[PDB]
Amino acid sequence: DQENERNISRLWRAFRTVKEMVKDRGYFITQEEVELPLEDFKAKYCDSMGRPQRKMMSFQANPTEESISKFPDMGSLWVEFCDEPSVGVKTMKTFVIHIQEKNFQTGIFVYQNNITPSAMKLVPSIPPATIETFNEAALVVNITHHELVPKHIRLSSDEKRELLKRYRLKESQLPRIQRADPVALYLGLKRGEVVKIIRKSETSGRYASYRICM
Amino acid sequence: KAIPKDQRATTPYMTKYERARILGTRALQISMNAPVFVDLEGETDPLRIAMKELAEKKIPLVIRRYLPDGSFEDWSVEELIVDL
Repeated sequence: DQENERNISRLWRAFRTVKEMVKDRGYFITQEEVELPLEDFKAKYCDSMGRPQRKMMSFQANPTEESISKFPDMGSLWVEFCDEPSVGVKTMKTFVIHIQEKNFQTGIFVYQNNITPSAMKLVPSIPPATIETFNEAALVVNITHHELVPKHIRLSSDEKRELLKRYRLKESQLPRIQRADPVALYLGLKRGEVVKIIRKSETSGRYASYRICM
Repeated sequence: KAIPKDQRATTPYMTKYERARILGTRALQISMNAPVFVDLEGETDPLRIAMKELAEKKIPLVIRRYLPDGSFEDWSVEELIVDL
C-alpha cells in the first residue's frame, strides 16, 4: 500500500470540505454529493494504478433558489484543482481567462504545495469577478465544525443597512472580523460585509452578535 | 437629534441614577429657596421634601436620556415608573 494510500485519503476529505463550504457559501449541493464515501471516490477521479486525477475533480456550482431571494446578483461559482504540485505563473492565465469568458463572478482555486508570487498577482486584474486561493492541507478539515466555533452568517446589504439603523451604529462602532479570518474565508467576505455570529450562552441560551469585515 | 413622544424605546422605569440625581437636584433647588409644589406636612429637610415631591410625582423635571448616536428621549418624572 505504501504511503500513498493516505496522501489520497486526505485529498479526499480536503475535497468533501470544499463541497460543504461551497454549499454553506449558499450554493446548490446535496448531502449525498457530499457524504460521498471513500470507496466510491477512488473509482472516479483515479487512473489505472490508483492515483488521483485532480484536473478531473474541478467543477461548477450554482445559487440555490433560496440564495436568490436574499442575494440577487450572486453569480455562479467555479472550483478547480491541479495536478501540478508546484503551480506556476503560466497555468494561471489558463484559469483567469477560463472565467473571464464564461462570465462568472466567484473563482476558487486549490493549489497543492504553493503558487508563484508571479502568478498570484493576477487575481485582482479582472473585476467584477473575484478569485480566491486555498491550500489543500487547509481544507483537510472544516474548522467550522469545531466545538468552539459557532455559526456565522452573511447579511444582505439591507439586513445590514438595517442592523445599523436599528442600533444607531456607525459602521466603525461594530465589532470586527479579520479579512483573513478562517471563517471569513470559509464564507469569503469582502471589506464591508457583516456576519451574524450566533453563539450559545450560559447567561441566556442564545446570544446574537455581529462583526463587520475589515 | 430629537425623538417623538412616540417611537419611544427606553426603559419605562427610572434608573436609580436617574432618581438619585433628580432627588438630589431637587433638594438642592429646594434649599436654593425654590417653590415647593407640595404641602410640607412639617418637613424641614430639602431632601425629605424632595422625596415627598416625588412620591406625589409633583416634580417639574424631565430627564433627557441621550443615546450613543446623539439622539435623546425625554422622560418626565410624572411618567417614569418609580419602583425600586
